[PDB]
Amino acid sequence: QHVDAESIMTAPKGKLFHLQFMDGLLRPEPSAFDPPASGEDMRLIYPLQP
Amino acid sequence: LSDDFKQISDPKGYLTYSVKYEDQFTKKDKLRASEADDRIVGPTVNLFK
Repeated sequence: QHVDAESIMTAPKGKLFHLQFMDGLLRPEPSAFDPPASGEDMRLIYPLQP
Repeated sequence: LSDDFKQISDPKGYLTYSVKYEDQFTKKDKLRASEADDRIVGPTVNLFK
């Protein structure tokens, strides 16, 4: 997906966009040796309620 | 008279380093350092990937 903030910010007062979180818990722990990578990956929109 | 000695430029030793890479990492990207120093460091680093 990737709700582009263009719009999450300014789109009709109705529109029901389907943003989508990740569920990292079954994520693989990078091989104890291999060299690092270098872009932190973030998210700029968090749900405001549980 | 006694021709016993043969001229050479870059001599080899009766010993050397032999490494074995754990091809799992390494990248094969043959690390690229500077140019001036690529030559001095040059091989040691390529060998010690």
